[PDB]
Amino acid sequence: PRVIEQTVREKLPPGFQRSEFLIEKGAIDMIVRRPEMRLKLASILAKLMNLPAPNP
Amino acid sequence: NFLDFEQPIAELEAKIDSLTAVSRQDEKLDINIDEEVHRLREKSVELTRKIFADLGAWQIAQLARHPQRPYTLDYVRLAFDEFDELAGDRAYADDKAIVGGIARLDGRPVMIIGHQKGRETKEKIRRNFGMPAPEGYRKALRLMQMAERFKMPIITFIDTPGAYPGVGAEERGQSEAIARNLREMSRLGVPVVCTVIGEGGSGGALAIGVGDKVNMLQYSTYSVISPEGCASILWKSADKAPLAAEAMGIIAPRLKELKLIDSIIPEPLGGAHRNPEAMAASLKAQLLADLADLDVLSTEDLKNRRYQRLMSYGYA
Amino acid sequence: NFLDFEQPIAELEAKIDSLTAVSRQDEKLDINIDEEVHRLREKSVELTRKIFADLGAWQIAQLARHPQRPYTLDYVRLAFDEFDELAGDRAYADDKAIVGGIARLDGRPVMIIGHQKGRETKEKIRRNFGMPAPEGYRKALRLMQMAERFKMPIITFIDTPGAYPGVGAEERGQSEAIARNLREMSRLGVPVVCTVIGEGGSGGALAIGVGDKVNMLQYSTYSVISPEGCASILWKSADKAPLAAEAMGIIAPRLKELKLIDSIIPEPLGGAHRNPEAMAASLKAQLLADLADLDVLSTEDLKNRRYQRLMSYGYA
Amino acid sequence: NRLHSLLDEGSLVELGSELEPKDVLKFRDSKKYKDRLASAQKETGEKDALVVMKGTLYGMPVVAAAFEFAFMGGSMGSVVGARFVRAVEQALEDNCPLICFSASGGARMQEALM
Ligand SMILES: CC(=O)SCCNC(=O)CCNC(=O)[C@H](O)C(C)(C)COP(=O)(O)OP(=O)(O)OC[C@H]1O[C@@H](n2cnc3c(N)ncnc32)[C@H](O)[C@@H]1OP(=O)(O)O
Repeated sequence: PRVIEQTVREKLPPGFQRSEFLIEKGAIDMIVRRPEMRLKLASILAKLMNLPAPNP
Repeated sequence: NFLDFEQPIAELEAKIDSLTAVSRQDEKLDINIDEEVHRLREKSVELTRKIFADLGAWQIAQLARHPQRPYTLDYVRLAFDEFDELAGDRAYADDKAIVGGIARLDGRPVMIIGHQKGRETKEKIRRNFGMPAPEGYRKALRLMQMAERFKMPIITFIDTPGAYPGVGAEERGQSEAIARNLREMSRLGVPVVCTVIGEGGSGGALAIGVGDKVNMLQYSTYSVISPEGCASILWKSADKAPLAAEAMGIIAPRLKELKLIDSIIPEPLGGAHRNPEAMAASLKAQLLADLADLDVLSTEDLKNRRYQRLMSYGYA
Repeated sequence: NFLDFEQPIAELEAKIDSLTAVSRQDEKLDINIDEEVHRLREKSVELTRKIFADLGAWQIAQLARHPQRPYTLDYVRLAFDEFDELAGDRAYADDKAIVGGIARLDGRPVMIIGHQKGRETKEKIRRNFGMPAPEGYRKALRLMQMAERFKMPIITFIDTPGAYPGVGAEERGQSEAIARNLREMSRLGVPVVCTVIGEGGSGGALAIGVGDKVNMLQYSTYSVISPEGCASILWKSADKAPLAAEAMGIIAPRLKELKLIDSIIPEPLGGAHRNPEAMAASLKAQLLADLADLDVLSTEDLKNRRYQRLMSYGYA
Repeated sequence: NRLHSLLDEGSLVELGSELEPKDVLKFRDSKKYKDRLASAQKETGEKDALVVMKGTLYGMPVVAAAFEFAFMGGSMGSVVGARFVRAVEQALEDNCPLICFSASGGARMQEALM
């Protein structure tokens, strides 16, 4: 952000380059918090690999 | 919030709902609620049956856009499970008018893509009343490619008034994005099943609707142009829209008899808004039955069959 | 418009050019122009040889960004022919900082992609001083795919200060676009040859520079970060930029001896701006020689060799 | 710690652990690159930014990797890329998804173009 600040010599948009902002701008798929991360990754990998879902 | 022709049913429902509250409202009133509620419900059911015995293409359009009706999110919640929403077009933004994601159905993961309108006015504003910007179509292309990669079935929904005719949509290659969608979806190696929940059409909705199977609801319309637009163009008047709707044949039986779809999904009496759960059950059963037989086909033979059905399009 | 250390040559050229006009300037002066012009040219050549005998990494950087130097358009005009410019990214815009197109070379059509800076200040503003927005990189991806489709060779140029660090570039998936470029270009079935004309680097320029061959000019720099940025980061001061340039080894011999490139293309004495035609001839000969041997390889073996050379990257 | 949190205990298998920073450029910054290399190596207790561990997730084999940001901004060295390629090779020869968690301040300048 400092490089962009010195380049455009202006103010960055509020919440610049934040996951909330970058999922608005479509470059980010989903926002997942760390405690849920293990189960979410297991579920997504099981579905994509077409494997049976993990038992929780 | 009801339509014009729903006044006999509307009046009685302002009295049935109160009786539950009147059971303990005030003054120690716990009247013989049960029998009166049952009689009023019988009367309301008979009136609804009599009213919806008479149906019209305009009435069909009104029910298709009744401002209370299951959208894609409702059908996903009440017919699917384990839905993980994927967003982002990778290019410019994530337009809310298209909702896509990956979910499991009877142990088989599926890709669900469909438009979403919104219940409250604020949600309708936020979702642009279901009008997809081109970036949404690019997102749908990306999701379809991802589903194609990992041998995954694709089931999509079509509930949108029309592709958004905005400044930004035209500035950002609207036609280009729709064409790019329509080219790749004819090369997918997995079955594609689509439903016409709500009101859908206008050609733009076809970017997620070229597949082996097509199904329609009982009170849904699928037209090349909007009936109001068709009236304002051809009849030189907006108020002749019901006449244009009658002439076109946007109603479900007309589009069924034209051999353009597979079958009409029935609705609960009173339309889908009266019992959305029964509608969801019917939709789940129909989609499961449709997905059952299609999965037998191999990818090469599936693409060849799709191409032959693609050639089957048109009268000539 | 000359640099700081070019003052002895600059003064004499303000007198050589006039003598052509003085041949018929006024007052019936048609002096013995020929011998004086030849003597002044001899003196200027000797001074230029003495000045450029002593060379420095900063001087290397200054010559790499001398505000008179052949860009991609100049090399295309003076070394290629039948150039048809293709524009459009299909997505949002056609950023001017990248110029791409299809041209014929010795009867063999080629795909030419490279950055362009601009001579006048207005052109430099219009082209963003050669800083590519992500849509330009998407355009380059599309052109490379098109060249891959019709069994066409690809030759690209790298003359850019760095990927544009703007608000719009970051908003529109700069890193995503560069990654998408860098993934596909490792799957092309045709040879990829790149040159480091002008000043190029900053990593972003590598999105069109991962191929079987890499070549550099004699007075060109190819660094991971800009020398001024490297100074301002590591040395905590901008004015120590020449020290950072000396330490890094951005000069052509340093990057040649590190086994990162194939060969250094020599320049006409006085640098490329003095005789751009001879520089174009040298570049044409080098690219023709490089393209000659590479075309023998078959597409599968070519991709395998590229993958093995891809593994050859890095010290470990 | 991230690998431990994700991968199941009793299955952690580090891959490509023999690779270590083998500087070849001899960069001359304000400080010698060896100074920062040694400082980071002795502080983080790890050879490079990337850490590789083939594990198992809920009965499904999986490969994992993560960047230690404290290693000079988690910059990608040649060891990092080679270890990533090793994980990819393990996934290809032993069919399993690969996961990498990104944390890096940028490319390692002192390794230059490499
Ligand atoms: C061109 C390139 O790819 S490298 C250019 C540098 N990186 C960038 O321009 C992108 C981001 N720039 C940054 O400065 C940071 O990464 C930011 C914006 C994320 C800020 O994160 P910060 O919390 O400020 O981290 P910071 O930059 O201090 O990184 C911590 C350490 O890693 C070092 N570091 C980070 N990236 C690099 C790198 N590419 N090369 C060398 N050292 C690096 C820093 O020098 C710093 O060391 P120090 O604390 O001992 O002085």
